Amino acid sequence: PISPIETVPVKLKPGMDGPKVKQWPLTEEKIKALVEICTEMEKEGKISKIGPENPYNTPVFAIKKKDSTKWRKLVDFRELNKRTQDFWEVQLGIPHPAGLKKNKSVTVLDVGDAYFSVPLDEDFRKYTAFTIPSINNETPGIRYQYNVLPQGWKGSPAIFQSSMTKILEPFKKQNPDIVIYQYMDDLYVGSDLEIGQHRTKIEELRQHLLRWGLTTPDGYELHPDKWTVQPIVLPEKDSWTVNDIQKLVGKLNWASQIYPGIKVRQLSKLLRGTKALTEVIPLTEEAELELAENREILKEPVHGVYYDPSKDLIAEIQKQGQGQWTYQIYQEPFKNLKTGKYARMRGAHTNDVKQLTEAVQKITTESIVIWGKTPKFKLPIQKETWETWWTEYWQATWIPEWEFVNTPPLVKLWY
Amino acid sequence: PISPIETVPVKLKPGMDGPKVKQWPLTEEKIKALVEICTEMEKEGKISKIGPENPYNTPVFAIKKKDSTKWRKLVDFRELNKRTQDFWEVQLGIPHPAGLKKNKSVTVLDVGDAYFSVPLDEDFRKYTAFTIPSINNETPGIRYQYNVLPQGWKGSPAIFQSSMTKILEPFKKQNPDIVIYQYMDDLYVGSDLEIGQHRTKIEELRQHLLRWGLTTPDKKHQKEPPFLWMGYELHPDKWTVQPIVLPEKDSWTVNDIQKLVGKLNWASQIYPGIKVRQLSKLLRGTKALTEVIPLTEEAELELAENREILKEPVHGVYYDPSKDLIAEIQKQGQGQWTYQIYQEPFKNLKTGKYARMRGAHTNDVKQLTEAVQKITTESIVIWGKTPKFKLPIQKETWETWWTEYWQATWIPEWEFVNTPPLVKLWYQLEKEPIVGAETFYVDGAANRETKLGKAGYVTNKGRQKVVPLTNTTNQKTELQAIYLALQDSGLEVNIVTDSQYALGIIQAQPDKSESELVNQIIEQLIKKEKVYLAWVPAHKGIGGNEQVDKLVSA
Repeated sequence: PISPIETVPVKLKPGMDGPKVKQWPLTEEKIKALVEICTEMEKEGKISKIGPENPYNTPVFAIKKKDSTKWRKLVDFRELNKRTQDFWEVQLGIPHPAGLKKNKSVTVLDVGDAYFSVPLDEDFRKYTAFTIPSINNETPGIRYQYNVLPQGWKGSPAIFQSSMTKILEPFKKQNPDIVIYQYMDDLYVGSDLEIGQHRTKIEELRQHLLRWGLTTPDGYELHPDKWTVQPIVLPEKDSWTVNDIQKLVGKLNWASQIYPGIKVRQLSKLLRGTKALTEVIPLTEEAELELAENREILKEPVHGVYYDPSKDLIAEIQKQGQGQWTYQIYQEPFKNLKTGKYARMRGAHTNDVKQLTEAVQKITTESIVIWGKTPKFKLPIQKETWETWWTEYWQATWIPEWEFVNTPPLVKLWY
Repeated sequence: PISPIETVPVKLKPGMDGPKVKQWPLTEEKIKALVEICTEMEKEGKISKIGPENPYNTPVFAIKKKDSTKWRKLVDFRELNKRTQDFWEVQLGIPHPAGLKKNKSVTVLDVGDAYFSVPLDEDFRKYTAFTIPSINNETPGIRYQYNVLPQGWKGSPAIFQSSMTKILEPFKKQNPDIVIYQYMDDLYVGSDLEIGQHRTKIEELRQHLLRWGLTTPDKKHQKEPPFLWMGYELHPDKWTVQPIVLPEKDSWTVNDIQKLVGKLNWASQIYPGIKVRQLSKLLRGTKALTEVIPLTEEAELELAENREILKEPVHGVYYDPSKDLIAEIQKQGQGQWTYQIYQEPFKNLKTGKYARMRGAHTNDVKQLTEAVQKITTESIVIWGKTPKFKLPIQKETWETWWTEYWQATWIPEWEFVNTPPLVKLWYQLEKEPIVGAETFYVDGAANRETKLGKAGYVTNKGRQKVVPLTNTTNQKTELQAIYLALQDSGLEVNIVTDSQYALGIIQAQPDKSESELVNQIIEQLIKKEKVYLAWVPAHKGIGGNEQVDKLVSA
């Protein structure tokens, strides 16, 4: 009640205005639940109804369905996050726990509930505006702006990074061989071994957080040891057809873009002519010498490749297989950092988008644990297609950046 | 003399000041007729007598007749609107009747002078200022400024809804059983009650409103079977749209086209395929409302095309949540698609037709797939749910494309329906080559300098060919070549190319296309038995591309 120095001043990036994204339609089950969630948030004084004088808007939706836990409201703050200023320091200079990727097990616990305590700068609150829709536009629309720190917001974990270290300090003292990383709403907790104690030490941290005032939901098992890289594999054709040598030499030319530690020559010299595709042409004594340089410099990591914290990570995915899916992560083209595979279509039912979505998340979490950031995705799907379904299969607290591509790797680059 | 309703605060666009436009002199009787209407509004408390201490202004014009055949006022807020802050005028569209239920009873109130009854932020009123032009140029013009929501203004529509919801809310909590819908001057009140206890609640609402300053006149629907709501005619069992008629004239003004633009926006939210693009382009120049603007060839056709769509009546039934939603789709020529969403068999809720340009080269089932989505989304908007789909394509036919296409795809719960226009994959490229079949090592190129170029094959059996083309590009030449291979070849042929660009366009299995050449190739493909398109790089030791793609190419 003195001089208003209780809330931290947050402004938007220079020149830029606040998000005016539009709200996409939601199912009855979804709006229903959102209405509930907000009215309580409304009573709890966390959010506050606004009129039309607030030009801004961000989209909202909920995420948990069937026989699992209760509905979790999620706001897509991507735009705002891009529009909000980055805060001088704290996470910069001194950052990421490069040991996190090596743990036998890692557990992710949502702690967004913790933001709901801290109030938000009165001036900034308008930019958190969101609207709950109505079936066939029955109710004009329920408008609300957050009064406290918003979950998916990027500004929140920063402001609270101080409060959170405070909260984490005893556990990170009492448990030294336990690595804990905070990424936005999630707390990535990981330890070197399940003596049996891992799952316990988690439930222990849950209790502790529950004690100090953090209501962690009424637990995802990650094991970053099995995370292996998926390299490029060459066919073992028994000196077969020309076509083979074509499907081979084409693939190798693409691979030279990554590394010239391979040669085109002798196999390209075996291509010299016009001999029909279906001709079982035998491999010469000079072309086997070319396969000794090819296969060698293929199952091995590239040169000049380092993670540069200033650049954005990009991810590209490919539908390589009825069950399989392949992916790559880099910052500068062909300068790859990780290349993997996802084949959980034998486990989860045969639906593509679901597979894609599940994979997007798998890759992103995988990205966080490794570099502590989300990648800009290049999605092998049509805009309108993805836009009408991903939410029905989304389960993470965050939502990465995405683009839509018309797929060019014609050589079937991996397998 | 102020209304109890709290006023929504309004600020301008940041760093931007208010409207300072000169008032253009109208006719003597037009001027005298303005004072007549405004002297009315001062007493009514809608405007206020303002002095020359105010720096802002706005144009005042006068149309002749439209409601009860006598004089009416009109203010040009165009400038002010640009300077006025933005609002959340987006409501995600306009509601649709097939997204309504059977209400034992129903009543529609017309909110009369709704805008002129909701108050304006004192801290803005000075911007809505207008000087009445003088007939006797000896007497200075009487300045005024609105105190209530102006008819032409930007915020007026958004704010009113806001004011309304707040006024409506208390009754709606005390009555969670009553459906109350609103849009502009319209106000739908449906119920479960019988006429005895229904006409009651209506009076209670008309009274509640009265308390807040809003008025609903004697001529309310009084529970008459045909209801006029939002340009629709709601009959007890079905609904039909109220016929949309557009103005027909040779001499058009800025005002009347603005009007036509407005009226077309109404309609688009009811009818598919309505554009404003060309007509609105004529509006862009800040010309006074009465200056005559000539229509373009673009606008004139747009007018005809719209009027044509409207020359097609639409009706339907109401929604029954108890029953499942089914949407059926059909294929038509020119990439035209049609859908009907129903509850009971031939009783359709909504019907429409999809048409969308998915690029220059396009596939058929790629279009179908886009259709489902357009419907899905749109039905979710209208009903809060996705429909059971009835699709004209074999289960095995779709199964083969999602496993064959590179981009991810999905179509919800669907069932096969047998209607004549069937969709399929006309052809199927082989995964591996054909034995002994002629293998055409193809090529094509051109120089921008000459604008001309060569194209043609050279097979394994020795055969060759080449043709010099007139107006073509380096890539279009590479396409023409594969056609050659395709035509001058045995039903089972293998082809080879250095163009990634080309390899894909065929790989994507198009049904039709924009550029004739592709269309030509499709024909060949449909006619062939087993085709195999391979790929190999360009300017290095590639088999045919060493002999065909030879330097100084012309």
